[PDB]
Amino acid sequence: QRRSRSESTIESFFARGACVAIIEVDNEEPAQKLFAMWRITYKDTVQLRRKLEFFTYSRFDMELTFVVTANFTNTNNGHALNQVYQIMYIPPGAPTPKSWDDYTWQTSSNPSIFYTYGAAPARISVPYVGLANAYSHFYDGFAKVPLKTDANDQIGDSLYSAMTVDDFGVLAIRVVNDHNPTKVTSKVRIYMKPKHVRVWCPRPPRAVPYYGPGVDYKDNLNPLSEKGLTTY
Amino acid sequence: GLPVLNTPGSNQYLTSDNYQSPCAIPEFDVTPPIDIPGEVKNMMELAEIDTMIPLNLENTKRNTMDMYRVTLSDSADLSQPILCFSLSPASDPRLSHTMLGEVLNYYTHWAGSLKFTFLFCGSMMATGKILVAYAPPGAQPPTSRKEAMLGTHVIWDLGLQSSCTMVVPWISNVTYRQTTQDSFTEGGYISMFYQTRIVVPLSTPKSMSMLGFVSACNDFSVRLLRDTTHISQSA
Amino acid sequence: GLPVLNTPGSNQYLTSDNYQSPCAIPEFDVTPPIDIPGEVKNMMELAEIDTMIPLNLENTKRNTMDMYRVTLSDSADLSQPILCFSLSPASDPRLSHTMLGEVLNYYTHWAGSLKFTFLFCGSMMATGKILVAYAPPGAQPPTSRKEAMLGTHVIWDLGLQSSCTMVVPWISNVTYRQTTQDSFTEGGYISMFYQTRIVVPLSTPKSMSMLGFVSACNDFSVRLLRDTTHISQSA
Amino acid sequence: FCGSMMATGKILVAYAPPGAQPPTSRKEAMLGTHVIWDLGLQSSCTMVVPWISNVTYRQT
Amino acid sequence: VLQLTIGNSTITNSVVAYGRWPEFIQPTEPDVATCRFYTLDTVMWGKESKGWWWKLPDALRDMGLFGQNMYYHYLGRSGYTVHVQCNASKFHQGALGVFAIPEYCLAGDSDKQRYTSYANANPGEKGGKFYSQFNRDTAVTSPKREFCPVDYLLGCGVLLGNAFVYPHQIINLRTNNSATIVLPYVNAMAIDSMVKHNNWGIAILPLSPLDFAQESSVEIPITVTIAPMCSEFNGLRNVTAPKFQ
Ligand SMILES: CCCCCCCCCCCCC/C=C/[C@H](O)[C@H](N)CO
Repeated sequence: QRRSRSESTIESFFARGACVAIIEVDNEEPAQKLFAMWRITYKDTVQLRRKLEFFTYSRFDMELTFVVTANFTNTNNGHALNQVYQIMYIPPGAPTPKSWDDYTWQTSSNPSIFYTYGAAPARISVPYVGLANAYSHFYDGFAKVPLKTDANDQIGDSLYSAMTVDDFGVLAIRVVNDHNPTKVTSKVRIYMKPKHVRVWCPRPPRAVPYYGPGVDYKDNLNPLSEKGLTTY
Repeated sequence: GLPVLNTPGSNQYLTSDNYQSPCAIPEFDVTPPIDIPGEVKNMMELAEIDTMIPLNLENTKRNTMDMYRVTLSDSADLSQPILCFSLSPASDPRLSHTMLGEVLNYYTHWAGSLKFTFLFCGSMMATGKILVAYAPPGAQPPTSRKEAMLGTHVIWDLGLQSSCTMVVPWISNVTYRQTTQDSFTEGGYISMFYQTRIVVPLSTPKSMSMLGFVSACNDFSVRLLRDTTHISQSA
Repeated sequence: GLPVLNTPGSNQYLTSDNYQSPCAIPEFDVTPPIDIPGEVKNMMELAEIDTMIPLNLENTKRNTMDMYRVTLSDSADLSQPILCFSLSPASDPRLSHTMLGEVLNYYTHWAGSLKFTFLFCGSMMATGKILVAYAPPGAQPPTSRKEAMLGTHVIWDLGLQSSCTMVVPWISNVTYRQTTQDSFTEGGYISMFYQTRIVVPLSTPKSMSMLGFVSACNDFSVRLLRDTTHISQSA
Repeated sequence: FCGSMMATGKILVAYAPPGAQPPTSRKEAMLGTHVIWDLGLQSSCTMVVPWISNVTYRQT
Repeated sequence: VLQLTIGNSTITNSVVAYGRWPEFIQPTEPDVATCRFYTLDTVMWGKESKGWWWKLPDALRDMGLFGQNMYYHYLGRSGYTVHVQCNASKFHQGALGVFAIPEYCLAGDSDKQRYTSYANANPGEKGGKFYSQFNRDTAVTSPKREFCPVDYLLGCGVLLGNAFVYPHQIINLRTNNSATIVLPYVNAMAIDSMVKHNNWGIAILPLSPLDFAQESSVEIPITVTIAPMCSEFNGLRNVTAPKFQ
């Protein structure tokens, strides 16, 4: 035995940064997208989702990297000075911005990153922030149980396999700069890298296209292709 | 000189970072500290302090001094509860604005046992028994004494002791609960009932008021600092 | 301060780099782990697990429960093969979507011995011998028992043992084969033939079904992680 | 069991201590003491009824 | 193979899921009232049967004192011992795959996502049944809000063939007539609510179709017997009464 399995380890399997979200933030004269709130999850994309759903439970420290790409929108010769983007983390319960100049942007206790355009992509790390002892990719249950004494069925009605409505909060991204006379549109791509990963209860990989945050399937349910029984 | 490689994240300002910075006033002779009474080393020390609960939040009683008083009486309906509130120490209106709740609303997660102290402020000639019950979540919220009896509970004799301490132990599926209304991290319910009655003699007030206080125990802990929703600024 | 020289590559984001980054939530009391059953330390552990093979992929049988069943019978033509498939554990349709193939399709290179377990699911009154053969690449794919005989092979008596393990050892010119169809890293062929026949008595089903399972051995290894082609997202 | 060697089956033999309804269904007899007996494997099954009584001696 | 005695119930290869035996972590532990084999309602395996599925501990919600403890207490944990019995003659042929899936989330029948109701998601001891194809619900006015498992997709968008990654046992009528799986407590928490969360899912699939001699229609019984093991509950309060309709 001289061939090794260093690259098949769980840490190596997730050691790549996967894009999990693309957020559009526009700066223009203040129906608008001057600030964008994105709920944190890996299920907006399939690749990392499929890799993680190889297992039932996980525990990993995350690393987020933000790549910002700005462009003009129908500019004739209108130009702009280098922009600064504010990415504020809003955990469940904290107030959420209602405008791009709201008081919530003060970031007194909410962590925030101020990224200057043209610099290196903004990278930070997060520890395991799970309420339980491990993350639950699959939850075979509800959060509310409808009881006999409930006045109406909606009291106990809950989404299947949904644990909490506000899983880990949102990221609110704005352009701190005031509006230039010409519109500037930017895309922030968030790349998520698990680290120190531990996994439990392996599961078969998804074989059909994802349909929503659950195991629901709707279309393209015939994956295997035609092949002769005795054809090599 | 020394070859270096600029890693991603360079030239960013993270408000939670811990980096050394140049001093704008070097060689400054700072005033030495003194032993001022009341030094605080942790924020949970404040939460451990009992503070009165706005138990009554009716339209004509909230945002007054009557919102801290719960009326007890000998003429009350012994079948109905005295007071009832969910065990949400940061989202429940009766607990959110308490000192404990104020400290919690700066954090996303909380875990620990609570302590509710109920003080009877009637006459010394008034006597009675009160059943104070905590029901862990999962079942119907106790609407009767026969139900609240089945959960954790304590009987409080008004004549003997004017204050009762109902300790709610930490019993949770998750290691930490959220400081926001969530049916998955629901904490339970707290209810109060008349065990026997309030009995008063003649020439005594037949209606009295009780006060409620809430505190955190030494096992209490919070996690993931955040911004409170209580304070806002017009922009 | 310290003179430094910015080397090429500065201010780049390589998604496979391993650099330290600032913590956005410092002094966070992470929930401690517990001993959850089923911990996985390597992805090849999953590949070592035997999983059923969609051996039959006809137009009217694929993407159903009939694609895992291969029909055996006493009336079958003893000269023709039962099943035949190339030893491509990541590109062959019958092996690509197996757990082994799913793990391989995340890597560019693979090397190791395979293990095919064939299970007979007929009556206990049915008996027969099956010749399971592996032919290393280079020659004609065995179209007859006289040819498959010449390669590696095992005889499986249905009556005695209901399952047979055909181990395909690692025999390759290269140290690693590609997980993609390539005639230079071709792995070989697997074929099955009737050694004698299936013999059944009266009042017994004359047609039966066999199942196939594929697994990796302890010598198995993969290299050069990549993105799988199985999962796609509409953009 | 005195059938053919080609006959197979499972039999649930249950003892129910007194006090409740006499089991009229398998779902009830299941709740008391019981044993499952595979006819094909063993042709004889021994259901032992342990001594469980309020009194030290019962009347005949 | 050998005697299997738990509490007051005895059953005449057995696989331990993930190689872990059920174990304990003041939790209320009924050593006898709950540690015993409860027999579920027998199902009938035919030539046109697609499969069956049950959810644990939901299947034992009305089984003796185990259900009473489950409903009275707030949060409880329990391992299980599942025993599937299917006796057939030497002239019968077939194979059953019995899979114990942790967190066996299933797919719905409507375009709305995660819209399955609690009543339908918790069938109890009767369980449910897989289907050959995916039947989309068309009753917009009164959606059924029920699962639509697919046999070859395992009801979760994965291939049936890879389901053997889960703890499994194959009842092949030619060699064995019973299967036994010992499941420990598997969850992200040391203890969790049982009324709202199901820890395990038992799926029985006819890998090879049933057949007997040259008979057109043949059906044989399958009986599932589940023994809670090392079950402990905590958070005693008034009884929970779920709305099953
Ligand atoms: C500006 C600073 C940014 C701070 C960002 C903190 C966000 C915290 C989110 C951490 C975990 C998100 C992703 C991991 C959880 C998975 O979705 C689990 N499987 C949950 O089901």
